[PDB]
Order: sequence, then structure tokens, then C-alpha cells
Amino acid sequence: IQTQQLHAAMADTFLEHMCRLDIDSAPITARNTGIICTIGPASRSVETLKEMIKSGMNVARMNFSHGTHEYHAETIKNVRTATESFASDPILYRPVAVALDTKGPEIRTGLIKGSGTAEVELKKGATLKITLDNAYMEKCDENILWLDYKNICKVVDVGSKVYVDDGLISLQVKQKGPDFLVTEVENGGFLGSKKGVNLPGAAVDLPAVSEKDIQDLKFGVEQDVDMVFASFIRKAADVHEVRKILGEKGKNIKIISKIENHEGVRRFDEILEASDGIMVARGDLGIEIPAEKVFLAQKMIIGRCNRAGKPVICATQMLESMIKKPRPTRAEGSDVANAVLDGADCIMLSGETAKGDYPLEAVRMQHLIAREAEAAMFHRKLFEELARASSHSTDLMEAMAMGSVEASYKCLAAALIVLTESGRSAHQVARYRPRAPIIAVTRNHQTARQAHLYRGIFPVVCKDPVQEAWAEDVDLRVNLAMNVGKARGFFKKGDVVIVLTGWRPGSGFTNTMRVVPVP
Amino acid sequence: IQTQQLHAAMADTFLEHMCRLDIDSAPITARNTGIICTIGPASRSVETLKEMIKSGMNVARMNFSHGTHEYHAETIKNVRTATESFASDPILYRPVAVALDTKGPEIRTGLIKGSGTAEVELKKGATLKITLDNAYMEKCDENILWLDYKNICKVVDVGSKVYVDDGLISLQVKQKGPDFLVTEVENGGFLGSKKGVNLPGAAVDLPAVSEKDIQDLKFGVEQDVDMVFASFIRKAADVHEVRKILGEKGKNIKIISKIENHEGVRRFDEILEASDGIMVARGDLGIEIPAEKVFLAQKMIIGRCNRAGKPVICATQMLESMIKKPRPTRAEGSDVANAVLDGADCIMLSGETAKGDYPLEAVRMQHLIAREAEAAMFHRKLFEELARASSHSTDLMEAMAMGSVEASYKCLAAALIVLTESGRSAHQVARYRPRAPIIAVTRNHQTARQAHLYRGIFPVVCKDPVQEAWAEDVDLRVNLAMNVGKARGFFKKGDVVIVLTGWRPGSGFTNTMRVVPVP
Amino acid sequence: IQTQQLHAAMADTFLEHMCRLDIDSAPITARNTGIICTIGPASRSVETLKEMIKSGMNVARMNFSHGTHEYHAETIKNVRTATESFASDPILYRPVAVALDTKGPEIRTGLIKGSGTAEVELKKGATLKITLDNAYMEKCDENILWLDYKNICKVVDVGSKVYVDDGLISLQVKQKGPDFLVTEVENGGFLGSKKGVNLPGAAVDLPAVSEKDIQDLKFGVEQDVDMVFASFIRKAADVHEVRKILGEKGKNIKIISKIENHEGVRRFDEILEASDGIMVARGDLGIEIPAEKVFLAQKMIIGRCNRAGKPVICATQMLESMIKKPRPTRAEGSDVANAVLDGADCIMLSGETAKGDYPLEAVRMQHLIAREAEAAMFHRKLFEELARASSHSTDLMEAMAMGSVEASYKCLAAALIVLTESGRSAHQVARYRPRAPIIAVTRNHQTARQAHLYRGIFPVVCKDPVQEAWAEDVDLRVNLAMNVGKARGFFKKGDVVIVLTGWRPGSGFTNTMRVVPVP
Ligand SMILES: [K+]
Ligand SMILES: [K+]
Ligand SMILES: [K+]
Ligand SMILES: [Mn+2]
Ligand SMILES: [Mn+2]
Ligand SMILES: [Mn+2]
Repeated sequence: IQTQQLHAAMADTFLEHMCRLDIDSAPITARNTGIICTIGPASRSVETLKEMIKSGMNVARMNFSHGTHEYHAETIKNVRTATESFASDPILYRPVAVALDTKGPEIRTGLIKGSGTAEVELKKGATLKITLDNAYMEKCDENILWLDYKNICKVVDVGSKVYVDDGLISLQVKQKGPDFLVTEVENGGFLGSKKGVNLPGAAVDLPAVSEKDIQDLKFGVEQDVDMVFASFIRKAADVHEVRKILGEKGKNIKIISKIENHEGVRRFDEILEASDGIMVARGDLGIEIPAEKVFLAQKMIIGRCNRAGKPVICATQMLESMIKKPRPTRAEGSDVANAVLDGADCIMLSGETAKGDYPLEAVRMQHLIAREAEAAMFHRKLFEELARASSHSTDLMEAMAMGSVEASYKCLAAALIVLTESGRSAHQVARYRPRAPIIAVTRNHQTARQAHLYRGIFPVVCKDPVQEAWAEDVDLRVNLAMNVGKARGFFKKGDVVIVLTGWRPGSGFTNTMRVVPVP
Repeated sequence: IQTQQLHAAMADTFLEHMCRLDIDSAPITARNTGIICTIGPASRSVETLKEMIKSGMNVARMNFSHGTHEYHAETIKNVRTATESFASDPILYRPVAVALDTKGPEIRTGLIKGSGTAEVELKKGATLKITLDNAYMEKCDENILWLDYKNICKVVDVGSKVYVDDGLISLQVKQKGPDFLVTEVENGGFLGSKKGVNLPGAAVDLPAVSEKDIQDLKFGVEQDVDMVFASFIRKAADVHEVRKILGEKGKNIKIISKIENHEGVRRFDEILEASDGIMVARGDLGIEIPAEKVFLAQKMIIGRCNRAGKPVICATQMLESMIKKPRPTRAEGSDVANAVLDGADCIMLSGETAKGDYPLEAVRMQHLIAREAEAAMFHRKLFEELARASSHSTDLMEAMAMGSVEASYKCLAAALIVLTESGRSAHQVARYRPRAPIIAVTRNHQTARQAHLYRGIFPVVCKDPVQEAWAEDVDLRVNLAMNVGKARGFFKKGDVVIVLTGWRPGSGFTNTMRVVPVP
Repeated sequence: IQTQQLHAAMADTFLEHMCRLDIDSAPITARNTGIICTIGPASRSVETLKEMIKSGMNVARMNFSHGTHEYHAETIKNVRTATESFASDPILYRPVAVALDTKGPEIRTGLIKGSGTAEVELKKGATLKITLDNAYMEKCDENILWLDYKNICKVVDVGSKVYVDDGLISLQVKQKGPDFLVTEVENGGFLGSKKGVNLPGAAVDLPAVSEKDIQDLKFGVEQDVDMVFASFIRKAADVHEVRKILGEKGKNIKIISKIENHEGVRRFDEILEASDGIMVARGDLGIEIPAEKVFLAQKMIIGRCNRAGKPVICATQMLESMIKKPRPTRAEGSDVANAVLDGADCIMLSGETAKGDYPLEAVRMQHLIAREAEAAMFHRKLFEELARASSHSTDLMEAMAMGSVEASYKCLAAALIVLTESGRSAHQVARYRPRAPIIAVTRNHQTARQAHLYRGIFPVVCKDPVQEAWAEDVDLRVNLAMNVGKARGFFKKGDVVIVLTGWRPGSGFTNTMRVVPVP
């Protein structure tokens, strides 16, 4: 029984490829899919965080939908402390990106009575009066419910449905009002405090970038975050408004547009070009459009991102049950596998690691499945189709990338070492899905950090000062990579490896490729 | 925006196909994936069952892992009552298969103290003594645990792991014994009563067909079940032992081997040939082998079954969360979609409909997703690869099937009407995955019933007596199908439809195909 | 209107590719298909030869089926004189290979009366007596015909057919004899002197390597020919007998087995492995087997050679009519195009350049068509299928080759510069059919010369002494290539180019590849 599902790799057709998957075919050590973990109570701890890093964490997500700047400021402080605790050995140090998740134009209810279980009980068929009067802002009963969206009455006529708390509870507007709405509970349940509200099929006129959002964004720039996950991007315009706030200083912060509404899906393409990467926000998306259609959008978005060479993230409830159990459900297990198979650059945990009882177990599980799923990819067809997809381009780096991935498949290289400062060279190699890991060695820390956004890139930060002789500085970097790999168990002395470097210091792209043995 | 994801159907590549999926492309009314619902407390009711049928139920699963013959006898009685309640109109009557799920060579614990919450609490690190003494059979403490597997000590040495309750709780044998084992709780939790036990990597010497199993099987034959889902089939031999018990009388009961252990996966092929269909028992499978590998086995088994033309079922925890909530999680939604996309003939609910609070909602959800996912298939490539896969065969019915599916894709037929008595003709048409529904009209009830096992076949039972003139009897049957379709909303007058019939009464296969308009 | 038929290159299917061919899409300057010209009266002249070289000649074929060693000795002398006349400028000097074509186990008639038009007239239905008596060796009438095959009577029974002069004339053995045969003229015609004779379906017992052949072979070694086109190779054994005569000295002379009989086709594979390259000797082949089947053998042999990475030649009557006219027939035009499209490494002229009235025009015509046809190839599918074909191999140079060709397609490189001494590296790159020209720079002259055998390789001989510093010696060679290309009009300053070099002097293969701009 070969390994890395290679027997299936040799398949002519998909059905064949599929038929040849072997549960006894061991995957390699490198896990190419990036793992984004949302930090919170269950993971705030520096010690916990250190354990997260060791378990596979690559990006720490700060969800500004809750918490105060003071809060996140410390969260970020801890992840950095945790990260740098390994900063010792440059060979074992693993960069960890910091991402700020916008609390975009979203609707939420107020606080519940308090002594009513902090959770009322809407009965299937009961009447519920929605109010905009800030008085009941923190006193929500089974009859009174306050929400922060003031113009709610300016866009919802009688009959329309208003969902609350991850669409689990639905309400039908029975009667309109000036600053209130009386509705009928359709889906019963126990309403929580300050839960999310969805107005599917409704021109919600909240601003792409709210006032709070501008503050949060500025905050992120000052706190040097590596990327922004912009919530509810519904058009290229929104992305631009966001990029603007980040301004000249936040200039290098990668913007990841989140697709969570029907318009965003409908106007995906312009949003894609305007953005640096995309996130399939399955959560709100599953409420704004029929749940049974979310998979369509996912595969379409991942597909189109893969084609465009832009990072894409699959997010929300992937390992949901693990918030309370140490093992995920069969559906959750397959969900992760398929996202990787779909082509997602990164998978995410949020809740499973933010406030669940098994943050570490959840991270480990994603790491395990990804590896397993990655080997299961149909690399040959993938590469071929990816190639046809971009045939109109004749970019030199692209050519280098494709030539390298090709070569790597052919001699089954142990890895591809790419020396890059902007990261472009490595991104490009990742675009064409090699099977082996891509060790990108850079002296730029933010590059190393943002690199996680790309499938297969395993960043390494060279901390040695530039050597006088270019040739030497290159060997220096290449050797660092050779060690990281040997240490990380990616390959041992003797294995073959592809190496991409520049021609002169500060080259435009890695124009040089060579097959080399591991020292 | 076309429908049935047809724009994507026109794709040249997968990435393209993927990129073209449209959430606004409406699927057709017919849902080709069979839905198997496990019956229990939450669904025992004849009235509930009638509602299940209307919601999409196609096969009622009786799980003999629990309950008494008296119990199941009544369950079966009710589903039949519920079914026949529609027996009135032959146009609206929907056949419903009865399946018996074996309680194979499985290990279970005994009953818990009772006043201890009927659930003890094993603490992470605590010591737990496993006992075989039938005295504690119904008195299991946090220190005493009884299990029904007597030879457990004859196959588990010190150090080995023993999982309990869907592998959520793990234990490590610290010390051996004659009829007992002292272990250390690794994964804490609240042990329930009579929970399943897994000895991954352990030659469990329980018999393929136990003594109780022989009784249950005989019972099923006398109760005229349509199929048997044989648990823990680990080799072709086991299937044969099973087929034997069913004997001459149970001769036509389709045997569905369940793959739940590592050996069954490893010896899949012989098991496949020996069996009529297969079930991917994700539950035990996810405990016997690493969870992160279950997807590999699923796709491999579905792939190989599709190739072999034998029915395959995807089962366990697909819509798990719906046991308590009215809406499934994003992962569960995608899990179902992917199983359909994987090629599974049938999807299953067990727990979601056996004892959960939303049996109907769960059935409806599967029905919705399947439709959605079915349109999303890459039919062209699928058909092509399926064809290459079986090119060595030159079977006449196969040729007819392929010719028909081909024709159907080309003129976008509304459906394929197949007159069959054994069902072979329709099975064969289903083998080559047409996009449209396959209306199989038969006078044989058990055929109609078992037909659900196949993707796309929508059985119709002709209850009119055989007509004197073959030509007439054919039009009779064809017209019935034409009505069912018109009634069920599959097509209206004018639409095109492919019709496969025999040449003489009692033909070997439907050798005649013709494009006809809907009257 | 793009160029190089690139719009068609982008095609998904063949029908598409085909449909997109554009007569207004200009091909590039480099002509990848090697052109082999048979030298004779019409081309013996050093001045004519110089003109041949300028017109495209790459290999000069010496046909030992006629002429004396003294003759060929001078022919070879002249081609060399002609070649070296350009030896001046190493940038414009074009290597020209010398090939010796064996006069294998072939049958020929004697001389005709003389005053009978040096051509008798066999009438359809007349009787003709074949004789082995050396007396009529130079006195052949319409009744008497002598042939050099002594054992002709030991393998041809009454009824069998004996063809004469390119099968244009057929005869049926009416009666047997001891040293004679009386036959009936079936196909009338004007018999010439010393014409070829074919005994299709007859165990002709002539030796693979005749006595004269051993002399001719030894002669070729002493005259340092680059390759031997071995006539009538009917099995691997024959090739070996040939390689043996060439012995230790002729050790590096490439042996090209000629497939001209039914056995050679039937035992092709062993012949292929035993040989260095193959020649589709359409001439005799079209007489030994039905003419209407020759195309089958051609495509099969070219196909299998392409797959094996061994040079294949398409030969005989490609531009036949041009022996007397300045323009070829429509069929001849397409014949050449298709041979190139078939995948033939080299096309040949023999007669068109040996004794026709338009040697130069014929060479120019092949050159024109090849270019045109080369652009018309379906490179993408070709590369993909070529890759699948050899997937079992994991050769490092192969990987480099494939990676490079891939890269070259992607950025539409102007050419691939390969520094090689044995030629292996360049051969390998040619194996995977890049679209651009392959400039192989070598210091080995015989390598440069034999390189023509491979599609796309444009040899360049570095005549500068090895430089002290490897790095320098490499740039030296690379720069030479850069100049040849600029001079030859293959590319100008700025264009992109792929460069393959070794890692240390005398490397095993070019393990280094880099995209570089033309200085
Ligand atoms: K948020
Ligand atoms: K069972
Ligand atoms: K010859
Ligand atoms: Mn959101
Ligand atoms: Mn089971
Ligand atoms: Mn010949």
C-alpha cells in the first residue's frame, strides 16, 4: 500500500481516482491547509495559545462582533506572547497571523429580562412585539424584543420573515408600525440575549463600513494586524470603502471579503477582484439564502478563487459539536475533508476554539483531516484544469511556478523551497497546487505571516542579516529551509527537493529552479 | 438563469462546472436520492408515518440492535398501515420498503446504578474496572462496568484502548485479568446505560451471525422484509452465512452489507460481489478507524459501488443536530449534499427520525438538499467515466440503458419510463445516472419496493390485471406512468419522455426505446 | 489573428482545435522537423549542397543501394566541404549529419537488352520467364528477366505474386523450375534496368546483413558517418547483427531500423528497443503489405516512437511529383503536413533531391509545410497524453524536461536553450514536444550532428575552449545560443527564454532551469 493516496493519483478518471482511495495509505507529515482559530475565553490564555500553535493554529481570529478594544488588545498581546515564546529557535519558530473580523452592518437583539433564564421562550404560534425603543434595550420579554436596527420598519412589510439567533427562530411580521412591529412566532425556541437577526430578502440599508467599524479598523492598523475579514461585503464598492479606512498605513493589510448575503454571491466577481481573498461565511449565508443551497455557493466561490489565484476560506460550524464533545460528528468530519477537497486554502474554527470545551482537540482534528484530505486530491486533473483555466496568461513567474509544480509531481519531490520577500513567488507556486509542502523563506515578517492564507505555503523567517555575497545569502536561506524541513519531519537527507530562487538580489520573481538533494 | 444547474452541465472542466453552480438555478421536482428513515418512538405512530411518507420517506429501517420482536412487529405493522392508507389511488400510492438492520457481533455495556442519573461520570484520569460477571449486569458504577463480550480478555492486552458510547469515551487497559480488566479513563464523560463498545485493532471473535441474529433474520423473512442491513460484515464469508439463514424463502431479500470495521474496508471487493448493496456505516467505522479517514472510505466505497452498479447507502449523523433543533448545522447541510455528489444511491436518517424532536423536518431537509445536490452533479463527465469503467462489458440491457440515458441528456427528457417486472431494466438505467427521474412501472410489489435502493428510480405499481393484447398492456402501463408523472409534477403535456419496454411479454430486458410526447 | 495557431492551441477539444486552424495565423521562423535529403546526381555539387544547407537540409542520406564506395566517398567529401564552407562564423554554421543507407537483403533485376529502350514492354497477359542464369544478367528481354536472388525458387510456389519496380508491375508464377520461373504479366508496363523486386508473403531467406553490407558498414565507420539507416530490419536480431559490424569503433553511430516488410511491423517493439530510431520506409512497405494499410503502420510507428522517446522518420514519395515539377500535388502537400502532425521527428526527400529537376524547391517546400504544420499541433493534449504515457518513469531529467516544456508553454517562451554534451538533456526536452525551438549548445560535434534526429532541436557547436570558471563557461555557451537565436530570427532582445544547464562541469543532466530575458 503506497502512501499519499498515490495509487489513486495515477487514476485516469475521477471515478477511478475515487475508487482507489485507500484508508491504509498514510498521508505525509506536512499539512497544507491553513487553520484559522477564533480566540476567546476558552483560548485567551498564553499557555493555551502556545498549545494551540503546537497543535496547528496558523491564524488567530479576533471577532469584533463582541468585546472591547481593551479586550482584543490583550488577546492580540497574548497570541503574540505565545508566538514569540518559540521565537528562540528560528527553525522551530512558527509565524502566526493576526486577523481582525469586522462586526459589519449586522442586526442584534438586546438583553433579556435577566431573571427569566437570560433566555425567554417564544412558543410556536405566540405573538411577539419587536421594538426599537432603547428603553427595553436590556429588558427583552416573550412579548417585548428590542433590536439595534432602527430602520427595520423602513424595509420590512407585513408578511416578511425576520430570523433570530442563527436563523433557528423565525418570525412573521403580522402588523407594521412606526417604530415597532408585531409578529407571530413561527419557529419556537429559547431566545438568548443580544442574538443576531437576519432579514433575508430585504434591502437592509446599514452601511458597509459602520461608525464602529471605522474605529475597529483604525485600531487594527495601529495594532498591526495582518488581515481584515470584512463582514457582509455585498459589492466591490464596500471592499473599497474598507481599503480606504485602512488607508496608506494599513496599505499592506490583506482584505478578505466575507460572502454572507445573497447580493455578495450575486456580485461575487467584482468583489473578488477588489479583494485579496475571500471567506465563505457559511453562517449568515445559510440564513440569507436557503440552507440547502449554501454548498452551491461554497464550491462556486472556492472554484472561482482557485481559478483566480486568490486565497479562499471555508468557515463556520465545521466541527461544531466539538464545542461540547471531544469527537466530531461524521458529517463534521466529512465537511472538513470536502472543504479541503473543494480547494479551500484555509479552514476555520470559531466557537469550537473561542468558547468550547475542546479548543485543542478541535484544532488537532482539523489538522488530521486536512492532511488526510489533501493526499486524496486528484492533483493531475486539478493541475491540468488549473492550467487550462489560465492559459491566456503568459506570466513569467506563473511559468516558473507551473514548471516547478510539474517537475515536483514527476520526481515526487519532498518539498519546494521558495526564497521570496514579497511572497508573490510562493503564492504563485501555491496557485498550481503542488502535492508537496512549499517552504517559503523570507526576511519579511508580515510576508511570512500572511503566507498562511495560501494553501501549502509553510513560512519560515530568516533572521540572519543579509550576507555580502548574493550566492552565499541564497545558500544561507536555502539551508535554513533544509533544516526546518528536516526538523519538522518533512524530509530527511537524500530526498529530492525543488528550489526556486532569484537571479540577483531583489529579483522580480524566482526565475531559477533546480532539483537538489537534501543535505 | 437556467435550471437544474444546466449552465454548469455544459462545463468542459470540473473547475468550470464548479464555478458555474448557480444558487438561483431552480432544481426539478423529482428527488432521485432514496431516503431511509429509522423508525422509533418519535415515528412509531401511523399518523406520523403517513406524514413521513408525504415528506419523502422511501425505506423504513428497523434497528434490531434494540427492541423486541413484538416491538418491531408492530412498527412494521404501522408503517404498512400508513403506507396502504394511500393504496387507494394507484397514481398517488408510494411503495415503502421495510428494512431489517441486524444487531450484529456488537459489544455493549450493562445498565447503570439507576439513582446515579442512569449516567455515571468517569473523570479524566480515574480508574475503571471492567467486569464480565453478570451480577453487575444492571449495576454499573464509576468503578464497575459490565459488558456483554465474554472473551474480551482473550483479545485485549495491557495498553490497548477500549472505547465506549460512540467512541466519545476512551479507556486504556492498565491491567489484565481472568474475567475482568482494570483501566484508566482517558476521555472523561457521563457514561450511559447499555452503550456500544469498540475494540479498534483487536481480533474480536464474535460470530458474523450471532444466535439472536439468526432469530431476527428468520423473523424478517416471516415478516416479509424487503432487505437486510447486515452489521459488521468483515468478509464475503459473513455475507454468505447471512444469505444462508435467509434461505430459500428469504431468497429475494436484498442483502446490504454494512462496512463498519477496518477489515470490511480492507476486504471490501469480495464483500461487494457477495452482496446486493452496501452501506457506509460511518458510525462504527468512525470508531474502528481514525475519524479523519472515514471520508476516504466513503468516497472509495461509493465510487466502487457506482462502478459495480450495486446500491450504496451513506449513513449516520448526517443531520444529527436536528435531533434537538429544527435546522441542521452548516456541516450537516454540506454532508448530505456531498454524499449525493459522491454518488450515494440512498442517504439515511437514524435518530434524527427514530427519537429526535423533528423527524418530519429532518426528512424534509434531506429531500431538499438531495434535489439541490442532484442537479449539481457533473452528469456528462460522470456518464463518460461510468462508461469507460464498464467498457469490457457488452451487455444488451446495458447498451439499451446507456443509449437511453444518452438520448435523455441530449433532448433533456422529462423522465424515462421503464416497464420492468424484475427491475433489472430500471436498475441498469439507474446505473448510468440519467439526470431525469426514472419511472419504473411494475406489477411486482416487492420489486417496486426494493427499487428505492437505486438512485433515480421512482417505483409505480400497476394494479390493473394483465391485458389480453401485449401492445395494449404496454400502453396501459405507460399511461399509468404518464399520469403519475403529470400528477407528481414531474412533467406536463407536451414534454418529451424516453420509454423503455420489452418486445414480447416476459422479455429478458427492455430492448425497445422511443422518444414520446407527454399526452 | 494571433500567430502560431495559438487560438487553436487554446481549444478544449480536437474538433475545436481543428475548427480554429487559421490560414492567416503566421507560423514562427524556427522549423522543428528535421529534413533528410538523399544526395545524388542532382545534388552532388558542392555549390548545390551549399544551397541545400541554406534551404534547410539537416541530414545527407547516402543510399548504398547504388553507387561505389569511391562514389559515396566523394559525395560525403562534398557535403562536408559544403558544410564547413560556413564553418567560419560559429553563429551561422549549421551542422549537417551524414547518414549511410544500407542496401539490405534486397532483390533486383538485371540490365535490359540495351537497344530496346533500356526498357522492355511487358504486355498485360503476356508470358515472362524469370531466370537466375548470370548469362542474361545484362540482357533482359520481354521474355527473359534475370534477378539477383538465387534462392527465389526455394520460396515461391506456383500462383504466388512477384512484383517489380516499386510494385508497379506484378507477375504471377504460372510454373515452377530448378533455376527459372515462367510467369504471366498481370500489370503491364515498361520494365527498366536493375529494378527492385518484391516477394510479399514469402519467406525471403536473404541475410539481414549481407556480405556487401558488411563492407559498406565498415566503410561508413571509417568515413565517420553519424547514423545508419538499416534496410529491411525484420527483428531485434537483425539490429544487433548490424550494431555488431559497426563494432567498438562505430560504437556511437546511431542505428535507425527501417520498417519495410510485414514482419518488421509485426515485430516492431523488439526492433524499437534494439534500435536508436526508426524509419517508416513507405516505399517497400507499400509493396510488402497492402498500400491502403501503410498509413496504419505509419501512425502506429510514429505513435509508438513518440511514446518511447526514440527518433522516427517518415520517408519516400512525399513530394514525388516535384522530381519533374516545381510545385507539389495537393496530396503531397498534405502528406508532409500530416507526417509532421503525426509526430514524425524527421521527413525525407529521396529522388526529389537525388535526381529530380528541383532539389532546392523540394527542400524549401518541406521546410515551409513543416513550419506550418508544427504550429498546427495540439500541443496541450499532446503533452498531456505524452505525460500519461510515461507516468511510470520518475527520471530526474525527464522531470526537468517536462517542467521546462510546461513552463515554456505557459509564458510562451521564445526558445529553450539546453547546454548538453551527450545530448541526452536536449533529447529529453524534445521528447515532450515544446512548441518553441530547442537550441542545444554542445562542444561535441557528433552530438550536434546527430541532434537533428530529434524534433525541435536546433544544434549549435561551441568552438571556444573550455573556460576556467564553470559559471563563466556556462554564460559563454548560453550567450552563443542567445546570438544564434537573435541572428537566426528566432527571437530578439526582450523576449523570454527558458535555459537548462548543469550544476557542475560534466553533470549527469541539466538539473537547473531558469526563465531569462534575451539580452
Ligand atoms: K463579525
Ligand atoms: K444495528
Ligand atoms: K537502400
Ligand atoms: Mn457573520
Ligand atoms: Mn453499527
Ligand atoms: Mn528500401
